[PDB]
Amino acid sequence: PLIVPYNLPLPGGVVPRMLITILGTVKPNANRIALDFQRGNDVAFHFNPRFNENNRRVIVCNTKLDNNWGREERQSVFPFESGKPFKIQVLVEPDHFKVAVNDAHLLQYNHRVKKLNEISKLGISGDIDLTSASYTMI
Ligand SMILES: O=S(=O)(c1ccccc1)c1cn([C@H]2[C@@H](O)[C@@H](CO)O[C@@H](S[C@@H]3O[C@H](CO)[C@@H](O)[C@H](O)[C@H]3O)[C@@H]2O)nn1
Ligand SMILES: [Mg+2]
Repeated sequence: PLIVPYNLPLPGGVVPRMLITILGTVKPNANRIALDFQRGNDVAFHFNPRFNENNRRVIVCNTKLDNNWGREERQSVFPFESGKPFKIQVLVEPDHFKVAVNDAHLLQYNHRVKKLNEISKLGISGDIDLTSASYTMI
């Protein structure tokens, strides 16, 4: 078990066919989780499950450039549950990130930040017990 917030180095950034796996358990009374694929201070891909935005559960995705959030993309399919173990897999493809949770496709996020080999850190934060974070080439 790792302490959050956690930084996973991504030296050489990301590349198509790279699969990033995040394993953890949602805390009781969770409010939010965040994955931040970073290029320096910019956030190429922010993946933000919100457990209680107006008594609604929603996943918010966005990009932060020069400290300004862009236009959100939202997903109401919500596979995470307080108290339960999860696996997030982020598959890098040429035109988008493809996200699966617990082996089920969840969403895609088109690349806004185009320099993938400079997205050199993944930050993992929020209301989880983080077991592990790693990647491979499939
Ligand atoms: O790491 S965190 O989870 C996090 C860290 C510490 C405590 C809690 C969470 C975390 C989330 N955030 C951001 C990020 O999620 C961003 C994505 O678009 O959304 C904004 S809220 C956004 O505000 C708009 C007005 O400007 C409003 O128009 C819009 O409707 C509404 O969605 C978030 O504040 N930064 N850090
Ligand atoms: Mg497409």
